[PDB]
Amino acid sequence: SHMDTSILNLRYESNHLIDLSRYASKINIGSKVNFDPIDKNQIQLFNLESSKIEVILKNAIVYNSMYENFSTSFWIRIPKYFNSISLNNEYTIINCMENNSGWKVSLNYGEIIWTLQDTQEIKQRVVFKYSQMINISDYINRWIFVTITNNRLNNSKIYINGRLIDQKPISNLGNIHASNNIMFKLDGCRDTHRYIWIKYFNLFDKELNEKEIKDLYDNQSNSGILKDFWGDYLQYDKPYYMLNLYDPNKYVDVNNVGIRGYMYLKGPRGSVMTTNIYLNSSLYRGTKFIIKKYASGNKDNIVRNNDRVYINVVVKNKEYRLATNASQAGVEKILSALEIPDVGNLSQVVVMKSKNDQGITNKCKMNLQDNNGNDIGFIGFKQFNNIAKLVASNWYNRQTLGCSWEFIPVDDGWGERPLQ
Repeated sequence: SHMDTSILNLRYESNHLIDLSRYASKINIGSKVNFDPIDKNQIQLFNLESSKIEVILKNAIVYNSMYENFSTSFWIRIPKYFNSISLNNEYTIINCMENNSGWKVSLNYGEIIWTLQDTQEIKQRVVFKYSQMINISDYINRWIFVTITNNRLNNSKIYINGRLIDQKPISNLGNIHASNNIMFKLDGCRDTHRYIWIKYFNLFDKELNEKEIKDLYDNQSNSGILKDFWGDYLQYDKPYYMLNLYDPNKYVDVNNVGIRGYMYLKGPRGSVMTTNIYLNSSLYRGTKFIIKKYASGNKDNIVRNNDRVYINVVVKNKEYRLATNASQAGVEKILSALEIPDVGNLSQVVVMKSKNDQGITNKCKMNLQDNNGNDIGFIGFKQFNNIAKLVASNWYNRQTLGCSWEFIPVDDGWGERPLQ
């Protein structure tokens, strides 16, 4: 029933970053652009002149109008601001301004900004602002879906993860004559170590509606592959610190290895800080988990939705197996960290599931099964005489955030120094 409204669809395909739209606009990649080795649609731009991508627009789609509606969408991952040199330093990242008219995306401390300017210097801005004084952020250093829409008779709107954040009137702007090119480059950034990650840039020749935006968000989320906390693909054989979303100020520890010990949650996490710049919960706490292949026949190390795996727990630089004896009384089966040669017939197979909904991105569930494939239940926790022990429980399966987890690898955009 439809029309392709995407007039620029920038994707990595067949070994190159290209425009997939009918216009096939030309792409000039600079010499210091980094691509993620696992997902080549993920592009890293540094604070360097050669870290840039320029799109040469076909003339038919250069914006020069008093009336035409248009939108843009992309994903971005912005490292934590670390130093006061980033306060009050708006810097352009996606530039389609020519002679002070056009559009641009810029960033500032805790901000993503869209600016429109007409040929008579009338401007409007729409702004997403996120805090760095917050225990756990949905936004700092995590993949964010941005969508900006513009209706020349009323409002410009910015959406984040499919949700409307800010809307401002633009009907007083006259002719907007944008650039013949789009420059993806950090422009005016005083922090020499600043960078961004970006992916899936699109332009559209209409004002996208809410349904269209949510569909783009769901589609581009790649729900077939599980994600880590930052929004990158979850991997096998990669150590992760654990976050339980129900109890986000607690971390995972072990009270003795073996079948008479147990895994548990304890807190508080403690804080990471730079005065006036950030104050957040420490993320590099507790015993690391490593996801191990069991049933998957894919020969990459990406964790897919519904993969059956084992979970190893790292204690003193040695791996143990997360397991339980499902015969123990009561619905909740307490998890222990076992010597791998000693697991025997104990329950240890975990079904990994992505959980995509309207809350924080990148949630994962872990359904423990016995050796006949019967569900023992989702991994969460249960308070036993004031100790929050990790359990597998079919109580979750009949119905929450107690059984929702995120996997946090060390990342330079977070900047925390592990204690050990």
